Amino acid sequence: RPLPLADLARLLDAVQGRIQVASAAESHAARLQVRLPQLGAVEVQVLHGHGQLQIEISASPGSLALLQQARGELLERLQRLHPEQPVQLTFNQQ
Repeated sequence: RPLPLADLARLLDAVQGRIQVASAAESHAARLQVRLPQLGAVEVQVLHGHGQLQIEISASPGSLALLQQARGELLERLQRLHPEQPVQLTFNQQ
């Protein structure tokens, strides 16, 4: 299972905002809470390290299950979003 498009879309847009904040910031890290239309409130955290860019999504238990079912699609779109380094995608509970 793929995520609902409107959720993928908002998520991708959010992750990319955080990537930009984290580039130009001392902590090399950025985070934001996002409402996904059906998946609810989600936290996006990114950490910009030298051999990799780490992205962690934190969500409710059921939203999580949807993310994990869609982990392959999600990794792959996030990677194409940031071709400069390998992306490492992880999930967390709210």
